[PDB]
Amino acid sequence: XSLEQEWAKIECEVYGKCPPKK
Repeated sequence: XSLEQEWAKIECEVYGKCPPKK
């Protein structure tokens, strides 16, 4: 892994940062 994966999951837990997904 979990390189990106536990932090991907932080951005997508919307504060409006991941390429848009929830």
